[PDB]
Amino acid sequence: DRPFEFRTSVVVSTLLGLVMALLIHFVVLSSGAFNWLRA
Amino acid sequence: RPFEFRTSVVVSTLLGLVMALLIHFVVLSSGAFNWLRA
Amino acid sequence: DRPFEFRTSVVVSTLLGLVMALLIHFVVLSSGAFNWLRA
Amino acid sequence: DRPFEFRTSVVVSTLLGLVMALLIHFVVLSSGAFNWLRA
Amino acid sequence: RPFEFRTSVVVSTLLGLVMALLIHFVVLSSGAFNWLRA
Amino acid sequence: RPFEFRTSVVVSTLLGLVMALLIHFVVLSSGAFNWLRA
Amino acid sequence: DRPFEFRTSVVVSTLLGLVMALLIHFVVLSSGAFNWLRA
Amino acid sequence: DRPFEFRTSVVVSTLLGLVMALLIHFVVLSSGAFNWLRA
Amino acid sequence: DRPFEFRTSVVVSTLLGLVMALLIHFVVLSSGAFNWLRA
Amino acid sequence: SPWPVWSGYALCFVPLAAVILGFIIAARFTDKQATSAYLRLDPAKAN
Amino acid sequence: AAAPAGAAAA
Amino acid sequence: QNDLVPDQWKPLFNNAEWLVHDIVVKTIYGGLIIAVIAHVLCWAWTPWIR
Amino acid sequence: QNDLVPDQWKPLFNNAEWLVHDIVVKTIYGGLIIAVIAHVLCWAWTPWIR
Amino acid sequence: QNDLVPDQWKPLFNNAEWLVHDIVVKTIYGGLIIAVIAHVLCWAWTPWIR
Amino acid sequence: QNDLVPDQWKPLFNNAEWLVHDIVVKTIYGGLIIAVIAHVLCWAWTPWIR
Amino acid sequence: QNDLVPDQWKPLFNNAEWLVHDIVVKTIYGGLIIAVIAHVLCWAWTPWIR
Amino acid sequence: QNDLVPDQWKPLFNNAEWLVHDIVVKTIYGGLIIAVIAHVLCWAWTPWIR
Amino acid sequence: QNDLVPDQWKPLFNNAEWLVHDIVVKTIYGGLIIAVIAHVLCWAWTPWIR
Amino acid sequence: PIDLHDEEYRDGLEGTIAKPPGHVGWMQRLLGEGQVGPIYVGLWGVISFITFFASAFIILVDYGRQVGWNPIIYLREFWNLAVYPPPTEYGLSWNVPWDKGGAWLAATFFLHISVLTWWARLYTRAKATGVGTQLAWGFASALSLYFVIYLFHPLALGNWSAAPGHGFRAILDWTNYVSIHWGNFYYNPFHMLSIFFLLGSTLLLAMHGATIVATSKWKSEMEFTEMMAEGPGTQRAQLFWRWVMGWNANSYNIHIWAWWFAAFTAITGAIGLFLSGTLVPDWYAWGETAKIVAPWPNPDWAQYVF
Amino acid sequence: SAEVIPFSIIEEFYKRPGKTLAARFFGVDPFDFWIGRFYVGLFGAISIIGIILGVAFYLYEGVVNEGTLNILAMRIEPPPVSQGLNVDPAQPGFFWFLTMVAATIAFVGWLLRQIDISLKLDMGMEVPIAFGAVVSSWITLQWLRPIAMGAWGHGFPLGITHHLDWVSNIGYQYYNFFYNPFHAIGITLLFASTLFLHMHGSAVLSEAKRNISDQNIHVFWRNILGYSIGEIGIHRVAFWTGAASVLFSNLCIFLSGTFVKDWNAFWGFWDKMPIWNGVGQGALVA
Amino acid sequence: MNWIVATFMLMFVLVAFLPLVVSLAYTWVTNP
Ligand code: BCL
Ligand code: BCL
Ligand code: BCL
Ligand code: BCL
Ligand code: BCL
Ligand code: BCL
Ligand code: BCL
Ligand code: BCL
Ligand SMILES: CCCCCCCCO[C@@H]1[C@@H](O)[C@H](O)[C@@H](CO)O[C@H]1O
Ligand SMILES: CCCCCCCCO[C@@H]1[C@@H](O)[C@H](O)[C@@H](CO)O[C@H]1O
Ligand SMILES: CCCCCCCCO[C@@H]1[C@@H](O)[C@H](O)[C@@H](CO)O[C@H]1O
Ligand SMILES: [Mn+2]
Repeated sequence: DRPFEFRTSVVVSTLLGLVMALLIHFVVLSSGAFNWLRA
Repeated sequence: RPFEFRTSVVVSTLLGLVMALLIHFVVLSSGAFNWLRA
Repeated sequence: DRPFEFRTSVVVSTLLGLVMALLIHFVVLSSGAFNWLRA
Repeated sequence: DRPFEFRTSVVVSTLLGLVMALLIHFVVLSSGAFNWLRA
Repeated sequence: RPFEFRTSVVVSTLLGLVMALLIHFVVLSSGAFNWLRA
Repeated sequence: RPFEFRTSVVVSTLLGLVMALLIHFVVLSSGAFNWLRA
Repeated sequence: DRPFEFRTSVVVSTLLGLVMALLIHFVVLSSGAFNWLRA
Repeated sequence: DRPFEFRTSVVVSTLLGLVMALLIHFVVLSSGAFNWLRA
Repeated sequence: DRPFEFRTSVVVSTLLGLVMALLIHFVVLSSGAFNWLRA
Repeated sequence: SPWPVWSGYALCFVPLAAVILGFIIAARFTDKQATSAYLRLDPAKAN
Repeated sequence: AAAPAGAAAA
Repeated sequence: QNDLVPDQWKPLFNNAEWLVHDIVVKTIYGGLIIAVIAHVLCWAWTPWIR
Repeated sequence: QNDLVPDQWKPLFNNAEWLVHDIVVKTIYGGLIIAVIAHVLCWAWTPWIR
Repeated sequence: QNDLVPDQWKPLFNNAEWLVHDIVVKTIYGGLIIAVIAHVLCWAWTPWIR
Repeated sequence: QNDLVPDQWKPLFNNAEWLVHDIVVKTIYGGLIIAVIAHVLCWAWTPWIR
Repeated sequence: QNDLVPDQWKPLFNNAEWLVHDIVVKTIYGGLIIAVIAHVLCWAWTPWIR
Repeated sequence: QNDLVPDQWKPLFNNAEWLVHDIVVKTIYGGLIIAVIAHVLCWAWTPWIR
Repeated sequence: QNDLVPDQWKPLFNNAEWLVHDIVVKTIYGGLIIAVIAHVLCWAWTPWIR
Repeated sequence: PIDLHDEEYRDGLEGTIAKPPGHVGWMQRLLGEGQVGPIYVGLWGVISFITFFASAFIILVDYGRQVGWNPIIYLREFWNLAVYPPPTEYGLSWNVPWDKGGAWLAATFFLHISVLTWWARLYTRAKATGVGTQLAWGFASALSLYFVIYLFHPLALGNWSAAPGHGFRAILDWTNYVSIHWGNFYYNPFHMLSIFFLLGSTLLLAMHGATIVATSKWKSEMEFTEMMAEGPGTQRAQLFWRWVMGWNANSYNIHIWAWWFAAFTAITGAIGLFLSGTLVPDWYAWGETAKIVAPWPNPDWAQYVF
Repeated sequence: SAEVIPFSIIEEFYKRPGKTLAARFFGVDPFDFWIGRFYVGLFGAISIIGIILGVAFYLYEGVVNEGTLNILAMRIEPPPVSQGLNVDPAQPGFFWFLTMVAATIAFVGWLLRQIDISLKLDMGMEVPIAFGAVVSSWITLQWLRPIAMGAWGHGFPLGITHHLDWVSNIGYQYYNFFYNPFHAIGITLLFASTLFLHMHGSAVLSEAKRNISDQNIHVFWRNILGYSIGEIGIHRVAFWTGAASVLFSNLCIFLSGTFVKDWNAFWGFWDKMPIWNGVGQGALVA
Repeated sequence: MNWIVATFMLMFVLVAFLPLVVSLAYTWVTNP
């Protein structure tokens, strides 16, 4: 009956958040604007 | 259960996300703004 | 009833933690920032 | 009834421990830090 | 029974044979020992 | 009866034959013994 | 009923003997250690 | 009732004649023996 | 009950003869041994 | 000579003719078998 | 008697 | 169940779908406002038409 | 079933789903606070807009 | 069945699930403490932010 | 069945599973002791952090 | 059936199987003798162990 | 069926499994003795740690 | 069909299985001696350890 | 006299494992069946398993030796590692070093044994139930090309390096190299026949699947009971293809078409590959003498240059 | 229940007038009749016009304009790429264009005709979908890719042996084509399709004229692989795999002249990821 | 390269995938 199950929304939001966190971390690391793990 | 509303909202969300990612990468790789520079 | 099962959440958390630990260890080893395992 | 079966936990723990032992032994062997099996 | 003795025996025998073969191959390929040299 | 004798016989015979063939191949490739040389 | 079958053992023995004969002939004759069919 | 139908004969004859006419026209035009369609 | 049918024999003989005749004619034509259809 | 070599006939044109003729014959026999009279459910009752 | 597979069963 | 949903769109929406649709439109309006503010700030930083 | 769920959200959330939703929203609030602090500290370290 | 589970979480957890959850919680707390100590020691060794 | 199991862990173990569990924990304790000794010996041989 | 088979081997063999077994063992013995002769002849030709 | 098995291990073994288990443990002990001897000989030949 | 098997191995062997087992143990004992002789001869030929 | 329950729920070497069976839900929804297991293990299924894993063990240990026993480089370089046959300086000789061709020889021998015993397993399990032995001969037609690729073509050419390496990228490399060596493979006529039969097989598979799914309201996919008396779905499929093409087939001989179209592919491929090096060393030159190559005197090469 | 029917009753029962697309748009189908065994309609006349014109244009371009009676030595070629997307009756490639256009009409007409027949027998739309996959293959090769590239000279020549020279030259211009991921997916799906076809044919033939039940084949397929798929799922998998094989190959050839120029360089990123770059020494770097 | 025509052609190539996806979704929905 419901348009959306709560389980699907939770799963999709968690997966999207994890993927976005990884993508932003890799883009910022590759840019070279910050020192981070040099040497 | 009708399939129109859920399909419409899913395709709208996917379009919005893809468009935002594409525009952000296009602006980043152009160098017009300072943003993330060495 | 219950949207999620406890077993599924436990399995997902364990797998995610293991993968994350391996990934971070590999990145740090390949970066060359720390002495660690050197000839 | 029961969330986890004991047999599956035993099997998973055994396989994971074996895999980690092999991985760490090969990493340390190929790193070249320790003398071990040389020439 | 939750545990079958036959399965444990078979798994142990296979795992021991595989490990012995692997160790022999690594040790011979190492070149540390004077074993089967032309 | 948990253990069958026929399974033991078949598995042990096959493993012995496989190991004999593998050792013969390895020793022939090594070149340490004269054997089938020129 | 019978734990062991004679027909199966006969078939297996014949196949094994044929395979071994072919393999040994090929291995021995391609080594170049014997003077067989030389122009 | 009868081994052959009149309609099938008419159809086959018409198809064959049309195909043959087109093919002969193309071949005779390609041969170059006649001053038929030249700039 | 007859082992073979006469129709099968006739069809096989006719097909085999036709294929053989065409092959021999075209093999002899391109050999250059006989004058035949020589420009 | 404007003619192909003998292996041109043996390897190219004979297999081509054989494929075309075999397809025609197999199709003819398939259609002859499929459009004959045998056990079927009655279309009037079954529908 | 006549059947789809070409077999004529009784 | 067709309650609190106007009769015009009853052959399309339930009440749960009505609530989800309301949430969606509110989210859209908030996002539009924030996007307008972001574009104004970026223009004040560096204009892209000259 | 629909006991702890408020009357407005009865057609959407079950009894267990309400508790799960509460946990999720509290987690999101905590994550937002931590993200704000992290962004402020990173701007103090090295500004990314010049 | 649901005897030792507190009445707040009864629609979600069972007795066996409650026990396994307690084990998991304690393991996570111990791991967090050890990870904090490891990070402090690694920074004292060589800082990764300069 | 659930006779040798203590009252706390009745909803999770049998007698057979309890015996196998005891064997597993003894093995893990012995392995941990051996591993600690091995790590100390390898550090005394050549330290791996410099 | 089970008439010419010795009493020791009744639960394994039959009449036809016993006859085929005798044929097989005689063939194996003949082949082994021929193989020994062939190996001696080949060694006389060219020794393969040097 | 469980007469030879000691009272402690009745819920896990039969007579047949008990006999097979005894065979296995004796084989493992013999193999361990041989392995210790082989390692001592190999170290006397060439040590693998330098 | 258990009259040739010793009373200790009744829960594991049959008459036919006992006969085949006797064949197998004799074959293994025969093969071991030949293997030992072959290894001694090959060492006398060219040792593989230096 | 076949007891299917006994054939599926027996113990011993001549018996099944993976009992009690399992159930996958998404396979039940998408495919219509969800039960997994039990699976028969016998004598011919234990000889295939052990020999396959012997060959796989040899290949993977040699991969590790090439990488240097480094797991990270092993993961990085996994899809472009390979075990190659001995080079051309050796002939068909087995006196080759282990890292220059011995491992390939051992692993290939074990793979040969495994595929043969798998054929035997298919044959014997077909006879154990009440069905015919048609999958076994289809596998034999498939194995003809396999044995030409790995055994017979190197034998007739005189070297083991004419055979593929064992790797993910090495099979594509073998395809490229073998086409380049012997002229151009596009002008191989049995290559043309093989492509004819492969594309026809894909055409026919798509057609049959679509037409059976389309008429499934009347249970046309129960092809066992349709071969005894045809109902409305089969009649509709017949009328569809008669009104489209002008001729149709049965619920029986369509699967005959399927079997033979799939079988001819491997046989024509085996013949073409075997002829490729031994009788015709150059396929473009042969096609030029056979009048099947177009002249092309003034190409427009601006298409092919950046 | 079942008796002997002579197949004339079968065909006469199922013939009805007017349930096609043209009957739903215009209210009547102008060509709603049968010729022989074939059903003619709208899209059956259009298709036949396209077929006849395409054959005639192909043969005129081959026999005339090239002067060859050898059918395997013809090069029915598009205009040069210097002409752009322009059509000119006074230039060499013109007839190629005509042929191409005619074929498109024929192919598209065929597709629509199938839909009509599917509507006459109250069936699903699976055959039009499976055929539209390969019609889209033709459209991608001959329409979309040349328009994106910018010239009609990027389409394939239509000779029997010469359209393979185009395949060879295009494949070696974007070397290595085996390294194209969509190409690999397409080849995998082709091989799987042929394997599935052989398996289904063998399975149905092995149980045909026998006094057994319908459960023997399930026991057989479960003793060998551990899983039996069913009767609706074998045919569904056939349909889906056959369509996907060419659907994935459309991308491989479209992305060659556009967005990519070299499939060996495409993989240059793989060894540069932070997880494993900078871990080996010697020829084991990168 | 125009890059605007190429994107529309790419969208057509992608929309060629739609009927098979609808077939899979129909099969999933109609078989609960
Ligand atoms: C150098 C070459 C010459 C030339 C030399 C010739 C010669 C020589 C001949 C023609 C003939 C023809 N030429 Mg001219 N022709 C030239 C150039 C042209 C050009 C042009 C634009 O350049 C055109 C349009 C034509 C047109 C024609 C046709 C009117 C005619 C072919 C009849 C036909 O198709 O039979 C096929 C028609 C059918 C309907 C097929 C059926 C025929 C079969 C064989 C018999 C079955 C009949 C059937 C059962 C009857 C049932 C009734 C039907 C259903 C109606 N020619 C040039 C100038 N041409 C032929 C002719 O005069 O025929 C009367 C002929 O012999
Ligand atoms: C110090 C040098 C590196 C660094 C190298 C690493 C490495 C290497 C690791 C981390 C890990 C972590 N780092 Mg760090 N990290 C760095 C800088 C950062 C920065 C930053 C802003 O700079 C942040 C936010 C973090 C954040 C983090 C966390 C995400 C994480 C530790 C918490 C955790 O989840 O594990 C805590 C663990 C638990 C809560 C679960 C408990 C696990 C238990 C202990 C089981 C262990 C298995 C055991 C060995 C088996 C024996 C069992 C017996 C046989 C019975 N790191 C710098 C750049 N970081 C770890 C990680 O990702 O783990 C997931 C990790 O491995
Ligand atoms: C300033 C430099 C660039 C530029 C850079 C960008 C960048 C970068 C972006 C845009 C985006 C937009 N730009 Mg702009 N843009 C420029 C010039 C223009 C011009 C013009 C004529 O000059 C026009 C008409 C536009 C128009 C647009 C719109 C298409 C769009 C804003 C609508 C929107 O996103 O709200 C619609 C509202 C919603 C879709 C609601 C959804 C948002 C909610 C709030 C969710 C947010 C996700 C959030 C992070 C998740 C957190 C979850 C919690 C942790 C739980 N731009 C200049 C040239 N533009 C954005 C876009 O494409 O987004 C789709 C975008 O990312
Ligand atoms: C993974 C390997 C084995 C296993 C290995 C062990 C070992 C070893 C032990 C147990 C113990 C137990 N196991 Mg067990 N156990 C397994 C799987 C299970 C499963 C299951 C569902 O599969 C269940 C229900 C159990 C149940 C149990 C309980 C009967 C028993 C007590 C738990 C407890 O009170 O600790 C709850 C308390 C915690 C979880 C805290 C400990 C975690 C710490 C914090 C992690 C880091 C440790 C490090 C030294 C730091 C400590 C100090 C910190 C800084 C605070 N085990 C698997 C098969 N199990 C314990 C016992 O008493 O044996 C009878 C025990 O020592
Ligand atoms: C490959 C393993 C073999 C096996 C090989 C052996 C061997 C060898 C022995 C047994 C023994 C036993 N086996 Mg057993 N056994 C197997 C599988 C089983 C299974 C099963 C469910 O599969 C069961 C129920 C059993 C049951 C048993 C018990 C009847 C018996 C007592 C165990 C024990 O001492 O508990 C308590 C558990 C321990 C005390 C383990 C502690 C040992 C140490 C700590 C392990 C770590 C080693 C570490 C590196 C060095 C330690 C030094 C430290 C400083 C302490 N075995 C498999 C097939 N088994 C023992 C016996 O006496 O048989 C009559 C015995 O010696
Ligand atoms: C001498 C040169 C080579 C050598 C070349 C060969 C070749 C070549 C062969 C052997 C074979 C054998 N060699 Mg040698 N062998 C060498 C060195 C050795 C050494 C060593 C330590 O040096 C050992 C232990 C062996 C041992 C062996 C045995 C494994 C085997 C003995 C045959 C047998 O079992 O007959 C058992 C009895 C039979 C097989 C009965 C046969 C039944 C009939 C006769 C089949 C024949 C077909 C028929 C006549 C065809 C006619 C058709 C008509 C219709 C009738 N060889 C040297 C290096 N060796 C053979 C083998 O592997 O066969 C299994 C084999 O072909
Ligand atoms: C393996 C190939 C053939 C086969 C070939 C032979 C041959 C040849 C013979 C038999 C013989 C027998 N076979 Mg048979 N047999 C086969 C299949 C079967 C099957 C079955 C159901 O599969 C069964 C039940 C049998 C049963 C039998 C018995 C009737 C009989 C065993 C006598 C005995 O007590 O041996 C127990 C004794 C031993 C096992 C001796 C051990 C051999 C030695 C010690 C090991 C090898 C070393 C080498 C030969 C040199 C020894 C020197 C050492 C340094 C000491 N065979 C297969 C198909 N079989 C024998 C017979 O009929 O003679 C009267 C016999 O000669
Ligand atoms: C540059 C590349 C060359 C080219 C070089 C070659 C070469 C070289 C060959 C082909 C061959 C073929 N080519 Mg080509 N080919 C070219 C371009 C094409 C084009 C195209 C559109 O351009 C197409 C459609 C094809 C198509 C084909 C196939 C028709 C044919 C092989 C099909 C086959 O049966 O494989 C199926 C494979 C098998 C049946 C054997 C392997 C599998 C067997 C059954 C054993 C597997 C069991 C396994 C070990 C078990 C382990 C699995 C476990 C489950 C884990 N080629 C161009 C010209 N091509 C082959 C051929 O047949 O030549 C005539 C061949 O040798
Ligand atoms: C679909 C491709 C494989 C992924 C499998 C796991 C995805 C979720 O799979 C679920 C199944 O777990 C559930 O049983 C059925 C309905 O019975 O619905 C599916 O969506
Ligand atoms: C080809 C892959 C086969 C194995 C798929 C592994 C994930 C299957 O996951 C299924 C779920 O989809 C299903 O809902 C439940 C309940 O029956 O059972 C699981 O095994
Ligand atoms: C039984 C299977 C066929 C056996 C055929 C053996 C072919 C042997 O062919 C070998 C070559 O492979 C070898 O390189 C040279 C060495 O000079 O000598 C030849 O006789
Ligand atoms: Mn079918």
